[PDB]
Amino acid sequence: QLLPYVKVKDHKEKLNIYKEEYERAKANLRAILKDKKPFANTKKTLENQ
Amino acid sequence: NDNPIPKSVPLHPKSGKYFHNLHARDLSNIYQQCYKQIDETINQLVDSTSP
Repeated sequence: QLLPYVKVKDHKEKLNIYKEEYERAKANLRAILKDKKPFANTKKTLENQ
Repeated sequence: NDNPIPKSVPLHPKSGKYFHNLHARDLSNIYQQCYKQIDETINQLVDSTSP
């Protein structure tokens, strides 16, 4: 009659783990995207060298 | 640190080609020519001067 407890708990746990994995993946992707530009700058400096 | 420019990097095969290509300029031929020139100049000077 109420929401299935096992299913709701499993869905909440899987949603939480998926959301944390998404958050860490997006944080890592933002960090690598921010870090990529200095590599392009270093490549430009190396081509100048 | 700061700008990502490492002080040094391990050698690469493409870098190895340039390392092998790099060499000291060889002056052995120039030294031999200079020695021959000075020796012949001394030999010429031996009889060049009026007695």
